[PDB]
Amino acid sequence: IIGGVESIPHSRPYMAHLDIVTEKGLRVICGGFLISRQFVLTAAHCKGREITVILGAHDVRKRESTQQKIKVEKQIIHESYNSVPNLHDIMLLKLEKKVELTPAVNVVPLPSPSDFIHPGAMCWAAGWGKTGVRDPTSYTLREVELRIMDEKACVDYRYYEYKFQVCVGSPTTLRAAFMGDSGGPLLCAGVAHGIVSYGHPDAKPPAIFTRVSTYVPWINAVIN
Amino acid sequence: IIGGVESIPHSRPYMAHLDIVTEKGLRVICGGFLISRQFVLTAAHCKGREITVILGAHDVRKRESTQQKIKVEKQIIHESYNSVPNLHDIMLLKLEKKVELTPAVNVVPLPSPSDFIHPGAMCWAAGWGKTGVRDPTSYTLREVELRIMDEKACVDYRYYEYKFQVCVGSPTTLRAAFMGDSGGPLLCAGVAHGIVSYGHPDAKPPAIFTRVSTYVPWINAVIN
Repeated sequence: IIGGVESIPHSRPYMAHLDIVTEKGLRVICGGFLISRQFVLTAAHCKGREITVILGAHDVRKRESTQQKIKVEKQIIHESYNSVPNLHDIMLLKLEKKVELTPAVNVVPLPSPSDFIHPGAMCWAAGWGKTGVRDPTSYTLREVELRIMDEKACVDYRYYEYKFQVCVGSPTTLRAAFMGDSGGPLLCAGVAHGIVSYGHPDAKPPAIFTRVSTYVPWINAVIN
Repeated sequence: IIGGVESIPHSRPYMAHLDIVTEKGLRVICGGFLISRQFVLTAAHCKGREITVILGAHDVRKRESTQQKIKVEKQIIHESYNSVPNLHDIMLLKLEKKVELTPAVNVVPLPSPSDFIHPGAMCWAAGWGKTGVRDPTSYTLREVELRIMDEKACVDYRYYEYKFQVCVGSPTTLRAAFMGDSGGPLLCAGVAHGIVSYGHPDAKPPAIFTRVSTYVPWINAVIN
């Protein structure tokens, strides 16, 4: 997270820190969010060989008595995730067990498929990702308040796809999600409306977030 | 380390685990070895923006009683280290503090400048690097027994420069130091004869270690 603040420990109890081993045996991180006692949402680009999910954390370098460390049974990738347009960057993780729902480890609400988030809202993104374009990932959870943009802010001024994707972040501040933040939530009035997906190599706003609203029907179909 | 075993915990008190922030804000590892209370030996390729040395470790993901975490003040890379021949791949770390010498944290002898290692000596290499070509780095120290080769084994069968470099490992075994083991000791007869420098991308033996003997007169002029 670029430009933001240290979170209050345990105040975002849905937050999932992902330890991923990639196919070529690289340890990589991603974020994610707990939406049921068994399912973590994250970004399909956070695919690996093996994933361990750490829940209940603040500082993942420390062996905090709230933490719950579970392995992933399944990685369920959106069946239309192309890996060039970056489109449909959403994945469900099935956990090996159910979590114990506790004050420090609990679920986040998802929208209704009718809920769309407007341009001009100010939302919160959180993660253990890089705090700079050349600064390393964070061992403690960080947070940043970001503004939902118009489609014009990412289209004719870049890239996109609006039904599926949110355009987030005003080029008037270096506030961003970055590397290692991926698959983290975007919260808007406490609801998971976005997933950190991608942006500019230089972290310059705006960035692209998957639009949770759209995929709620996919999410329910797989989970149920 | 590929094809080795866990070490017995704390049994190699010279061993340093290096935690490196690269100039692009990436966290990498290397190995290294304690030669005096203020200086650690390692590879020149293990250069970074910022180096944290952990002594007294076995499992670097636990906060073990024996550990001393110290920052590096200076990185002194050999004055003729090029970055194509990969020659002169040796670096001194000047520590911020002097270390406290304990049962778990103490120094390894250096050869005398007249002490060459022969072809056919049996030596030990230790590290926290990858345990296979596609397998992740190791959280606990591993070690492997390696066989010092004749020049022929790395020249007409590949690469080399004999005065400054050792060929290590028979093509009879897949035993190897790999990614993350860089900058670790090659122990022959009590004494640190080698530093893990480089090899083949398949990690197929033989590999190349810096010949410590040759660099002693440099080491003493820098430290002393």
